[PDB]
Amino acid sequence: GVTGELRRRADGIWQRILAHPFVAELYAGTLPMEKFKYYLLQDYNYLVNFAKALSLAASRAPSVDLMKTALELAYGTVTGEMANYEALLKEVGLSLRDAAEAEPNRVNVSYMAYLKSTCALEGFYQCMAALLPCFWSYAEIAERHGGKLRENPVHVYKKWASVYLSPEYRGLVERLRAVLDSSGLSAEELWPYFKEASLYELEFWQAAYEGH
Amino acid sequence: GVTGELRRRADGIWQRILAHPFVAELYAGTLPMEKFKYYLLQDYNYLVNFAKALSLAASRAPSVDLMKTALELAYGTVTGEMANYEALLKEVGLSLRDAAEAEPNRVNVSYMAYLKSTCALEGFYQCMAALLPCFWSYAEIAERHGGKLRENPVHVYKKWASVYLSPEYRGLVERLRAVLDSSGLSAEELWPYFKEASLYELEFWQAAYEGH
Amino acid sequence: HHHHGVTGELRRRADGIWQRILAHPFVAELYAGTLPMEKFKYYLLQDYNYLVNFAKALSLAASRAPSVDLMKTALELAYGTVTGEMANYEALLKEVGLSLRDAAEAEPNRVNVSYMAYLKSTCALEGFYQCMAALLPCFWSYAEIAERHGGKLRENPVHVYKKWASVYLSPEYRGLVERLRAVLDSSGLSAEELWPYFKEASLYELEFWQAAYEGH
Amino acid sequence: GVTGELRRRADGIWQRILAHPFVAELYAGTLPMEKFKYYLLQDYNYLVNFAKALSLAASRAPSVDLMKTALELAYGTVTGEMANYEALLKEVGLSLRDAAEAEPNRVNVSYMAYLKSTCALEGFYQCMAALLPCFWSYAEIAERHGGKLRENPVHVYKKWASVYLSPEYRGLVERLRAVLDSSGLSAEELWPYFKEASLYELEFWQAAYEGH
Repeated sequence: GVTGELRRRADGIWQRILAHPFVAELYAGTLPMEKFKYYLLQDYNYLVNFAKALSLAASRAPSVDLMKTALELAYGTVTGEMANYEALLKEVGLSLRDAAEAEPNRVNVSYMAYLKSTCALEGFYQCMAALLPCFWSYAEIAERHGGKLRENPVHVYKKWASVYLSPEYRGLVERLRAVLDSSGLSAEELWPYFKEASLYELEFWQAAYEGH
Repeated sequence: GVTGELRRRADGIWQRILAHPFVAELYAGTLPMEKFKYYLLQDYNYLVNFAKALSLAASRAPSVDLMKTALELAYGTVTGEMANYEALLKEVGLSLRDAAEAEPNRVNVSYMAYLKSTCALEGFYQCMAALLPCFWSYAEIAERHGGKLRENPVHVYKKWASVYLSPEYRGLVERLRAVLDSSGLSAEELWPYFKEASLYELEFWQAAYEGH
Repeated sequence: HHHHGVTGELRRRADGIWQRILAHPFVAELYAGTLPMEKFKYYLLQDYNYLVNFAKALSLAASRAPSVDLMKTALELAYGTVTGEMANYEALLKEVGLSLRDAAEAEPNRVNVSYMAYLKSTCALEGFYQCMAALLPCFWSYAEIAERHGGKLRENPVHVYKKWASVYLSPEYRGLVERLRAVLDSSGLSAEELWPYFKEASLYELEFWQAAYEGH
Repeated sequence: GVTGELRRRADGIWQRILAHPFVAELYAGTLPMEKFKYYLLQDYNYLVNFAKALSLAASRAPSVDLMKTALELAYGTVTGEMANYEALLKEVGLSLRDAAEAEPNRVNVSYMAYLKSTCALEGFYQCMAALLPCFWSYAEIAERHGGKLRENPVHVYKKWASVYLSPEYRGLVERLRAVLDSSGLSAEELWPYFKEASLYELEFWQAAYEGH
């Protein structure tokens, strides 16, 4: 399971993600609302460009199926996940306009740039390995801090996490992993793109915690 | 009404499409099944690259909304048209394997090449005007020869046409026109792409009629 | 520097198409000096669009070469196409009484547009060695056309037709084809995997000639 | 024209570049050689990927003459520059092999990601706006600190700086400014690319000065 190896080598960085202040405070309920709003504003850009990345990926899939895979997921992002992002802005008192006018921070610009760049120039499975840390990490975060939600008194925060605990989102991650494993490529010639995304995620959280 | 102008200038071509032997025979019921099978083989792979084309388009839309459209106009081709076709193959006695192994003819390769090329290097709205004749022309064909379906004794043929008579497909063609009509650009600065696509549409039908 | 392997297989499988190219009247008549000047003039006008888009194709190829040396190679071919080859192209036009402006304004025919579309599409979305398989027929076929009809130039009375053909006979041009052969031959990709790209371009080459011979 | 506006709006970030210690110390001859050596190692990745960016730009130039400019620049980066870079590495006891094996830092990867992404998906004049800060800033860095080279005792440091002082290098900048100024596009709608690049340049100097 090549995907498993990618995860093992990444552990060092991932373990620092899973134990990150922002994530811990969010699930517990201690995260200040201003940190959570700032993070929500930054997520618009994350989300749009991630849709683009998946489109680029889908545009050059070896098979039809693998295209459908990336295209439905690309579609899921600007309608499915999007509507959920809007309901979370409203709860907090923000809008799509605010988010659209929200200025992306450094890690945001760089990470999105990295994904798009990668999905426009590299091999499909290689662009998939770059997109894996996003879906998977959020899953495992929910798996580790999912228990703290019971005591969490902020409704918005509990509604945010719920997605990642859902068997529809987990089921999503199960398929993406299954794809990279079924390709027929060595894990060492796939890590560079998995690693960089992992480190970026770890840099993403930190920027929302600092608020810069 | 820019889209309307594009259609007017194109009339010379389109009129030759709408009155094409392949199309007329199909709706009437006179089309030989071997011509229809050949045409079905060339199409499932035409629709695959059409999906890719729309993904490429989606990947670089000026706004988020326009990304949604192109991506829904994309995924919508995957659900609506592609699913119909996978059923059409079974009824006729062919498979997706046969189709996947089916060798694309000259017009097919060129027309697909033209769309992908266009959607990878040109402006969004300009790629959209290249993609319009595909959706629209099939609608207007159904509008002209829709009536002959009643007397058509070939079930597979009636099932093929049905999609293009549907208000879900008509609605799909409206969005594109709205995109192009609300864009800002002129018909003159949008026609060369609309003309090229329309010209390939006539040539693709003819390639279908002859078997090469 | 040199070849042996996959590129030869592609040539063998493409022999059917390629033999139809090598024996094509346009080419036969050009080297012989029989070709009507109007047809040559048409061909030169259609060359602008071919040349320019081929440069784009090479630029997309360069943008995703597996190595830096392979990038350098792709990049140097692109630059050349718009510098040295343009130089020769503009020079051919002047001799025939045409200008670059004429070429720029010339309306590319269907084969031209479709073929450039295929090369650009292929090079913007496929792998590097697969983009090279699409770009090889162009370089190599011209070399083999020259090798075949080269002897006829001795009796060819049309200077411009000889000047044009000279490039493809030169040791520099033949050497270039061999470097591209080397690049693909060292790729380690199979022929069966690479064929579709070599094929389609080979077919466009046959049609690009025929389109020039017909006048559209 | 428009390029001058971009420069004025970017003056805040650009003045922080122009006064940056690394640069100050380099032209002065104060810069520790280890820092210079680090910077040279990081340049390989800068140089290679900037060539890719210029190739992507070329692939979609609105005119043929603009295509020639991108290509010659791209070819220049990989022919003339490279020769000079290798010659600069040899004087410092380093080799191209060393550079190739050097691990690009975060700013480096993120910056090259941004240019490649921008150049593989955005408009041509927008790509040029992303690539302009690189050329122009080095010209203005040299214009600022050029006087200090007279007393600078480190040969390699002077050899490096000479390029940016040369009339050929300035003429190139003027041509690139020309290309933009005459594009008919707005400074306001061309700034978000010229801005981010300017910020990455500032982050590139500072990373080299810190060695990490």
